[PDB]
Amino acid sequence: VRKDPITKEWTLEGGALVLADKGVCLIDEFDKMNDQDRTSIHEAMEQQSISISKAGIVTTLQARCSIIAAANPNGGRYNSTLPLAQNVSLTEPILSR
Amino acid sequence: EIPELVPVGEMPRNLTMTCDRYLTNKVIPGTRVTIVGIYSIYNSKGVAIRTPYIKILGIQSDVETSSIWNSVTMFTEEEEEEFLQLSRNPKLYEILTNSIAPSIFGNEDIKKAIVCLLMGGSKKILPDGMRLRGDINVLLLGDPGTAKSQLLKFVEKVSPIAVYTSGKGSSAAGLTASVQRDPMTREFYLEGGAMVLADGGVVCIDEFDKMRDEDRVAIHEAMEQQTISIAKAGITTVLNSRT
Amino acid sequence: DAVFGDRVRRFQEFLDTFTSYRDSVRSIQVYNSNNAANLNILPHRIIISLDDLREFDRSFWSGILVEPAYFIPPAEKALTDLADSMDDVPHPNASAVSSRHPWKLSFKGSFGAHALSPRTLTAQHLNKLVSVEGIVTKTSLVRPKLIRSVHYAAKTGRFHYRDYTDATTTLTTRIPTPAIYPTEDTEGNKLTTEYGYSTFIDHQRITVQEMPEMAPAGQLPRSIDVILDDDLVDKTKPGDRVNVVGVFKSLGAGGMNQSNTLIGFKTLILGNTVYPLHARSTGVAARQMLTDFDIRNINKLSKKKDIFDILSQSLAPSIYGHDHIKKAILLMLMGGVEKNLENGSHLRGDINILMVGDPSTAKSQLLRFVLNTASLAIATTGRGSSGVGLTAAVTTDRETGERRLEAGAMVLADRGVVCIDEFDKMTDVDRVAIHEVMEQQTVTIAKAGIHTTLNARCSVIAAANPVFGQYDVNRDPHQNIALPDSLLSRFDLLFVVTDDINEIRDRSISEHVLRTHRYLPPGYLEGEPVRERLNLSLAVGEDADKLVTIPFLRKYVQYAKERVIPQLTQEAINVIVKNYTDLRNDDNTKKSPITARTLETLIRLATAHAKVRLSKTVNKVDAKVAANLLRFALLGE
Amino acid sequence: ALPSIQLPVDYNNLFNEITDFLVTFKQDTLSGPKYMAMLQKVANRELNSVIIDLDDILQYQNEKFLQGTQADDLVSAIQQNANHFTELFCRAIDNNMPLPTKEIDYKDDVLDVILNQRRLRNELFPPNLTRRYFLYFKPLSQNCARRYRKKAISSKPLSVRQIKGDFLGQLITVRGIITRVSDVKPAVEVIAYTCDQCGYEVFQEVNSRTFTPLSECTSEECSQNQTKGQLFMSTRASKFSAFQECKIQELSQQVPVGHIPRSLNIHVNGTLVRSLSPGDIVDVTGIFLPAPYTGFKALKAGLLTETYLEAQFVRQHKKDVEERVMELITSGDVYNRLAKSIAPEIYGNLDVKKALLLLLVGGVDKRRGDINVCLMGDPGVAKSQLLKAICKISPRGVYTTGKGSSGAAVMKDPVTDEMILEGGALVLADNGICCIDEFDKMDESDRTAIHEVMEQQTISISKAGINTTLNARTSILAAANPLYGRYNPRLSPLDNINLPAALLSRFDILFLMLDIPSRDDDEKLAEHVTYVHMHNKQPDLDFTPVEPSKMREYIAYAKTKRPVMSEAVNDYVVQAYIRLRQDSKRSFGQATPRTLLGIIRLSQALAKLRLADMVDIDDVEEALRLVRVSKESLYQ
DNA sequence: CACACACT
DNA sequence: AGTGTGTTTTTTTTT
Ligand SMILES: Nc1ncnc2c1ncn2[C@@H]1O[C@H](COP(=O)(O)OP(=O)(O)OP(O)(O)=S)[C@@H](O)[C@H]1O
Ligand SMILES: Nc1ncnc2c1ncn2[C@@H]1O[C@H](COP(=O)(O)OP(=O)(O)OP(O)(O)=S)[C@@H](O)[C@H]1O
Ligand SMILES: Nc1ncnc2c1ncn2[C@@H]1O[C@H](COP(=O)(O)OP(=O)(O)O)[C@@H](O)[C@H]1O
Ligand SMILES: [Mg+2]
Ligand SMILES: [Mg+2]
Ligand SMILES: [Mg+2]
Ligand SMILES: [Zn+2]
Repeated sequence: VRKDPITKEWTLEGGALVLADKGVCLIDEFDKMNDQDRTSIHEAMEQQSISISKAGIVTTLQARCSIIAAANPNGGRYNSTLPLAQNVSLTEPILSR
Repeated sequence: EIPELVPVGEMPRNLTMTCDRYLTNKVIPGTRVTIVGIYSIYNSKGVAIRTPYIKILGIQSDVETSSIWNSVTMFTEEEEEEFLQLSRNPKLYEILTNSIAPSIFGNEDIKKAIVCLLMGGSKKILPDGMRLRGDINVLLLGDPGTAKSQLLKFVEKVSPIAVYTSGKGSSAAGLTASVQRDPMTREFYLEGGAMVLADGGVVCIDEFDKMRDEDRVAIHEAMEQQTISIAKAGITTVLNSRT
Repeated sequence: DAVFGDRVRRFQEFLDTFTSYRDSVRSIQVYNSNNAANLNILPHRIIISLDDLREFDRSFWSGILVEPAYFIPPAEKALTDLADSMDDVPHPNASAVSSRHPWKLSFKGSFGAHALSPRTLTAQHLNKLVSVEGIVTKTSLVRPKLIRSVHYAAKTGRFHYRDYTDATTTLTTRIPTPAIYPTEDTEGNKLTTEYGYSTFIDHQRITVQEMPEMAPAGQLPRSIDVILDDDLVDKTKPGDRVNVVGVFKSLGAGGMNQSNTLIGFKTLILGNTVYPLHARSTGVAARQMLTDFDIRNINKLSKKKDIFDILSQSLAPSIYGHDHIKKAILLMLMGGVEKNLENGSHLRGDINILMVGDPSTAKSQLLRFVLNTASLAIATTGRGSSGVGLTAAVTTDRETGERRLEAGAMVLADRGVVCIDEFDKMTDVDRVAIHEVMEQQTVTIAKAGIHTTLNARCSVIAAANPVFGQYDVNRDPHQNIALPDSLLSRFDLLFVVTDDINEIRDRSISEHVLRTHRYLPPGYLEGEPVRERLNLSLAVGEDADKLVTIPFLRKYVQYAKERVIPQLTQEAINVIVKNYTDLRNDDNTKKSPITARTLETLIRLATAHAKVRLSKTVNKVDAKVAANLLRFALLGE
Repeated sequence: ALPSIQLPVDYNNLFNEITDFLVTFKQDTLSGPKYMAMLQKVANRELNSVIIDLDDILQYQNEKFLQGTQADDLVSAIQQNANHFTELFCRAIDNNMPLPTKEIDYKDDVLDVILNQRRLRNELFPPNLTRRYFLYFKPLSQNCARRYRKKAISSKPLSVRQIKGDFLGQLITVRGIITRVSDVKPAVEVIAYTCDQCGYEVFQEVNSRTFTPLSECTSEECSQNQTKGQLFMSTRASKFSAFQECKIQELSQQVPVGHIPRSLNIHVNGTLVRSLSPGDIVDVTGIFLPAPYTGFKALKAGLLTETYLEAQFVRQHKKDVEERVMELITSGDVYNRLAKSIAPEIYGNLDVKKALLLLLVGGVDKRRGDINVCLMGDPGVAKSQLLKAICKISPRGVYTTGKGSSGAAVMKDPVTDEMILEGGALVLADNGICCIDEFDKMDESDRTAIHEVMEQQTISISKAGINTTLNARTSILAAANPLYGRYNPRLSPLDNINLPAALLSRFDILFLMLDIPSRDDDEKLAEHVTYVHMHNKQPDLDFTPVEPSKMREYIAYAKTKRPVMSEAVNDYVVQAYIRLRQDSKRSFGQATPRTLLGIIRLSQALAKLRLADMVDIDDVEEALRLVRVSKESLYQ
């Protein structure tokens, strides 16, 4: 949501995952990006829709998008003897979903 | 514009309307209506362009949901009679239990607890200044991928007196009720948060653990008091939270 | 004016019908005269209920409702002429005689048909007098309105009075005029404007909002403005439940000037009379009534020593146990004397208690019980309020146009008992702010451009949870609560609530809850849904006007604050100092070195204990009881 | 066209009675007539204003009652409406009080030159231009047998709350402190008109403060033959007056319970303009004057009559031989006496009480006499009640708060649409008193700003970039308390406290108070409080108090003769500083040259306080005894 | 609403 | 002489 000084009210700003909706979603550098953002993505993908209630905007947007996350192994090299969760610097719930 | 229409990539356009004394206040915001009114144009105060709006000749509910139930029995004596018959037959309790959460494959006592919570605990007002707290809030802990969020969404769909939300989706400040600056008044007005809407309704919210804890502390007090007491920004408004 | 004169005659017939009114006016006039000889002159405000005069004339009583703008003007004209023909003391204040003192008409009781609510107010009932009770968030400052202009050229010997009632006070909608004061008058006459003899009415734009609980879910309170002009000025503070009797009037030509043309109409409630009722559950506007019967009551028990314990039991009857806690909150409720000194140092008589308790220890309800028991009762939680907002908001207001002072709780706090919950969660800036401002009981408010200092003396109860879920004795109390001793020492009492559980006491609590639960609320059908209705209170205005009952107890204790003012007595003084001997240097490490604060605390506690006894001075019994309770609290027993 | 009601004002008789009073009022009647003395004051223009005294009118009414004349009840009428009476006085001083008729040296003929051209080339000269003054009103009685000796009935000043719309006509008196004072602005009362071809000088006087240009000519020859006569602005002939409007805040106790204090504008001219400062609490007297609006404000918001409320009389609240104080303090021995009598309620820290007395005067240095008192003390025992005591007794005494968000030099140039300078919180602090509250916990940026200001005695507002340096040497008092409320004697004398060491070392002197349960002094302080109860005066002792006005004279003579320090003192202090440094090597705080400078400042301040420079040695052991007591208190 | 300008 | 036209920084709230 973007505050719009010209119109003088808070206005919706295009969520890139809404842009993902109806089409394929490319995801890159995800293993290095912010964890709270990761949880937000979890929430959004769980329902295939994004629900936002802030700044007086209580809208909810459908997010129908086939997503593909790109990740690098811990140190860039996966160790087959190592468990995947140990080879993964990210959360367990995300790999589950 | 027609949330089902979902114009891809188009921000939903909105038009202004007017209602007459026997049309006004029929329906609330956030509710879909099938309208029949003349297309209307007036000058806002850009050449030869004027404000588009509608003067309504008839109002019909697209959501089709009845208005605020003023205890007038549209179900009438008949439907409530079979309702009591279902209450008369104890087996119907397990019927409601099983019916909730389709395809869940069991968890029947869980569904019983859900039905009881949705059913609403009775708020008793003592002759003393005290008052027995009626509603309760159920806590959902467990392993992921176990239809928990799915069940929450289903339950909220069952009972729209409250609104399904998520922790991150809900603004951290003023979860119960956010304070916002009005465009035409520099004073930060009280905007109704989720538990304002959830007040009078059984509410399901997602990602409690993922939510920041500090404001969730402000939630337990509000549910405990069954109200929402705010003295922030020099504004001492207190709003009920029956959720 | 034939109908106007007829209504004047009918109102005169009314005055004839009900002598008491002319008698009240007579008492008003004599009150005016004697006080004039001596202040506090009540206005020419006359109060006649709707249920009054309804009997002898159905038609007049109806037409007051149907066309108030045509009924009250002649009625008040007749009121005025009757008064001036009946006051019979015209000579004094001849200067104000020419300025004229309008006689004002008020009402009592509920219209019901007209008086429903702000939200229920619709245009379908407009230009008809109604009444609504509501909370007022916005109050506009007073500005006199010069309706009768006094202006005169010395040569003329005329003293022209050009009287202008343009929009607000007028009911006939007289044409707008600017009151230029032409310096030629009529015959080229300078026409000096004589200050004084000119009417000025301090205008108020006061907007009133409906109840949050009466408002349905998801509906913002409905707000409407009211006008007060040197007749009803300033009884009420913003944010107070108040009943106003007003007519639904429209102005601004509805905005239909020339074209946009779909803009709304400008309407407003002009209120002749107002009944402020801000007491919870529609009480007595936090103004406990008094009778000599009630006065002589209680007192005989106050002689008995057990009365204090009886009052303690009466508090929180829904809670089981905590008798010492109930005694402490009783001592809280009674207000100590604010000792004053001929300097900036003024001793505080306020009572401040901090309590720490496990969750669900009823202390929240306790704070709630203190709230519904106290008159002012400023309460919130640590996350409930913004510290700056509650203390003071120095932001500007757009309508005012310049920087404004907005104390959410502070200004509401002073001169009343106040509460705070979960102060551990409270913003630390607010905590340091409350620190030493509750010690000095005054806030400088020198922040930003405004530097005016406003006093904040009040009694505060603190209920913060431990840092751990429950107080652990192994952990230090200051390990159990992270709140620093800064101003934590400045709590006249300290309390620790631990939800430890014993079979006897557990059974006691369980049985208490069992009694409270199965008990059907007073009356009602056993199988009846909860009503919590509006009570349809017809009585409005002057119409509204061993165990012990609670509101009766509150009235008694308020009467006590009004009357009982004990002074520290010498034998009590000796008891206090004898305690303090070891109290300050107690060998037992009870923590929180008591220092000089606790001496004043116990002084206040003994003073309020004497107030329980209703004694005009303190007694050593009060001192020793206060010391015993203080050591009880400090030992944690 | 306008209805007219008849009133028994009898204004012309009021005027003639006024004339009779002015003729008949003597200094002997006050005790030749006083008002022809005022006339000869006008004649030589000794003053710039002549101000009517109501007290004189009171005596006149008394005399008329002795004469048995009703005297029109002049006092009541003038109270009800004096602005018309003010115009009557102006007419009288113009009409019935004569022309000055006294030879004057110079400096007034310049207007009389403008006055002299009026007769040549030929009301024509405005009465205000004819004689120049500022006629104000000063009350006749207060808290006396007058007004039937009953409560109020005018006279008695009231706060803004007690002011009502009915009070607009009548003169009023008000209590409270003015919030702010506007700058002076010239007011063009009467404009002198100059035309090009005619040269005629016609005078019109504007009272709306909004001037409409005439653009025409009233000269006869400009009217004939249709030559365009435009009357131009001849300012030097026209009249001007400095104008000031001030908002006065009602007293906090005057404000009702839980009410927002209300301030109202007060407009002054002539004598009173430039003679007021916002910081003072003033009991001023003036007619009530509602303000006409500029225009169309009344159309949108109804009459909405506001006021400017010019005050005729001003009386600032309380804020006796000067040497007589010296006689008493010599008997009093104000050092000890002041230290104890200054805080009888505290009952303790007597060495600190002695130290604070020297902090008040501070001292002055040619090259700067700053005590830099730091009171780290004990939390929850003192330094708040102990604090702010000097604030009221000493002028410019400010109970500032280091934190608590109470307010720090927050300049507000953009206070109005236009950029006008506005002082911050710290600029209010000045040489008189600067009391910090909540010093231990406070903003670090504010900490640095205050540290720089005190080390420099300068203030930098920046913003527009200007260095408006209003601060000079100022006495500074620290409300810091040890962190956690319990200082560690074993370790960290400087580090146990939130204040940084550099900030700590910046202060010349630092002391530590500590509460101990060892002794029974709790009972002695209990005796003091149980004095304060049933003896609501003080804990009775031989404190021998110094009244703040007497304290003000003690401060005035506390800066005496600029005592030049003796070189024997110089050797003694250098040896003492060397010893302090050596012991510091042995502890936590090494001796600093600025510390020795502060010791010298203490010595000279005490010397000029009551004693003198001379050998000055003894004062140095006094100050260094204070210093070593402070060091021991830190060490304990 | 209603009063100074710029021609009407 | 027609007739037209203009005046009432802070503080939370995001984050
Ligand atoms: N017992 C079950 N019966 C039927 N479907 C199930 C069951 N357990 C899990 N599921 C399915 O697994 C999905 C995962 O649940 P979600 O709706 O994503 O939310 P959730 O179970 O709360 O998961 P998290 O904890 O939020 S990752 C559900 O939507 C169901 O379709
Ligand atoms: N020695 C004392 N004599 C008289 N009153 C005292 C004394 N010590 C404390 N008091 C009382 O306690 C207060 C004095 O402490 P203050 O100076 O106001 O606070 P403080 O010691 O600065 O507290 P902080 O905030 O913990 S540093 C007043 O209310 C006094 O009545
Ligand atoms: N001794 C008691 N007697 C009766 N009810 C109690 C008692 N202690 C706790 N409760 C109940 O606990 C519930 C929560 O109390 P609350 O005020 O929220 O606790 P806290 O003291 O932690 O603030 C209430 O329903 C209250 O009645
Ligand atoms: Mg989930
Ligand atoms: Mg609680
Ligand atoms: Mg202090
Ligand atoms: Zn000329």
